[PDB]
Amino acid sequence: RKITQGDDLAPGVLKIVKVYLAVKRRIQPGDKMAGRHGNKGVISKINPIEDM
Amino acid sequence: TEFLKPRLVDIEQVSSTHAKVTLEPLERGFGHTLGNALRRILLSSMPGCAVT
Amino acid sequence: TEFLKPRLVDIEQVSSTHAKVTLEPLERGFGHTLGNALRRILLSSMPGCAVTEVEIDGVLHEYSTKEGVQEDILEILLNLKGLAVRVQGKDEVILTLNKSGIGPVTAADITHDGDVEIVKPQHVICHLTDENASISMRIKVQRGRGYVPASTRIHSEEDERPIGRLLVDACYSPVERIAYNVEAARVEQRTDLDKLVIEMETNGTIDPEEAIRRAATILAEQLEAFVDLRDVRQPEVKEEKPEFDPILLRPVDDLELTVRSANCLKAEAIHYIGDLVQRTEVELLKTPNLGKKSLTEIKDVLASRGLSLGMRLENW
Repeated sequence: RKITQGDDLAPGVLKIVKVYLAVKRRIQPGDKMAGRHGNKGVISKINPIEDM
Repeated sequence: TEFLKPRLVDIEQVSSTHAKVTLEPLERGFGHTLGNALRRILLSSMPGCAVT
Repeated sequence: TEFLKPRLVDIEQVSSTHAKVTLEPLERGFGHTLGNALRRILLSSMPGCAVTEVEIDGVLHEYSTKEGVQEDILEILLNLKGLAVRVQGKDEVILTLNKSGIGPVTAADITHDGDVEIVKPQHVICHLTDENASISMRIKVQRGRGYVPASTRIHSEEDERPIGRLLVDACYSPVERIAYNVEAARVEQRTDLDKLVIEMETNGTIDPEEAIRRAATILAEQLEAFVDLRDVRQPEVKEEKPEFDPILLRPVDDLELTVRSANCLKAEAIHYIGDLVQRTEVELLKTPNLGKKSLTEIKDVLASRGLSLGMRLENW
């Protein structure tokens, strides 16, 4: 009964509802990268292993 | 299977020195493998003849 | 025509899941780049083995737990799904976990006296707590193909799977890890060419000295691709419908035919005999329950009208 607990939601609200999302924000271009020594910048293409 | 015996169907010449040269169909993006692995073959051990 | 297709070369087995074939001599640089091609195939698209579907003795969803275990089910199943094996008849086996009584729950509590080699007879799932407690399931397993997680179809994947019929991470691909290394050529004729070295390590489904061609085929069968130059394609074939005279403007009702035919030709949606007059007989074998007898009724019930099958027309 911290789950089955209720709380007032002020005069104007009988009930409230929620959902949470595990958003798998994958590796992609336009996203940002860096290293420890102050190099900071955008991922500007993904290259085949030989395109390198 | 989708290695569908993918013959060089679409070549498009430009005049006795240059064509488009294309290879199809390919495995959900596999031109990324062939266009960098096989393109290195095309720069390794090739025919023709010249002054020495 | 001056192909080379080399063979025979090397052996260095280490432990069932890793062996170390190597390649020399190589022409002037070949070993420096080629090991990056299989780095796609031996991850994405491979056949091998995985679990496909599961049904459980009191657990409708893996996002939960069962009142008698000592470990909890989502982060158990994350480890169970790696159980991948080998199969020796047709591709599939619906295995079973048969477990009851105190102690660990393992690959040694599973059905294994048939066409199957459970190469993981040391995998462990969880515990049980009393001499009459249980955990049991059906387990569909195939050799299959690909790196498929339990959501991949992404719609029609709401699908009506009877509540407890778990779809599973069918990651059939027996490798993700593959890489290579290089030397100078060392065959005692030479010190003057290059040499490839392999560091494949596996899902335990096979060893690197056990089998290979399908795992190199999206690089070997990528060669006919440049020669023998005949290819492949499909058409468009229909017209936009419909006008007088009402010889074609009729449902199957007008034909005087049998009831199972009238159920499966209803599923095949042929609600105007104006197109049953021109659909190919082989093209009626395109929905099940429509077999050798119903496919044979068509051949005179159309003619009985004073009509025929096989009557394409330039305007409908």
